[PDB]
Amino acid sequence: ASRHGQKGTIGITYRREDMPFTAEGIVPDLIINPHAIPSRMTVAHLIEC
Amino acid sequence: AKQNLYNAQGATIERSVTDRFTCGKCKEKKVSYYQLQTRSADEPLTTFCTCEACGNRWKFS
Amino acid sequence: MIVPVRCFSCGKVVGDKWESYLNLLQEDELDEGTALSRLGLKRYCCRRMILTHVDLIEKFLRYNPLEKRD
Repeated sequence: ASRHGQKGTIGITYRREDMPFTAEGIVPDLIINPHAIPSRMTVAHLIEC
Repeated sequence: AKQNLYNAQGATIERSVTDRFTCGKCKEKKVSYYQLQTRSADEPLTTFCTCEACGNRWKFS
Repeated sequence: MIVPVRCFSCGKVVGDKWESYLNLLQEDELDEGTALSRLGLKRYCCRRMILTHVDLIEKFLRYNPLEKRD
């Protein structure tokens, strides 16, 4: 869970090769869905990020 | 007599006027609205739209 | 809890640099960003590893596994 009422479960795990990467070779430790932002209006999550 | 005739009337529930939603019965966009936080806070607000031309009612959530 | 040996994201190694990083902070009186960049930490994930570390090993060490009270 994050500090703004956004909690979930792990649904699958991927290895560093199947992870999308940036031009600098950085890889996300985790990936969440954007369908969770609008109805919850947790703009503080985005600002904290 | 005029004051009594005025005082014998009932409460007129005049609702907010808007022109965005389309009614399903007469399709006249003069449909009033009312929106509130009533559903569980796990979900966004709930709106109820009532057509002032025909009497249709519906909900969006 | 002693410093993680490796970076959780880019696989790099930051474990050995903690001792030298602590030196720059009070012997040279530098700021945190320049000290972090002085040790080749360029991706912000390595900066995340070093910058936000709570060193709890210096508290258990003044203590024994025998007789804590409540």
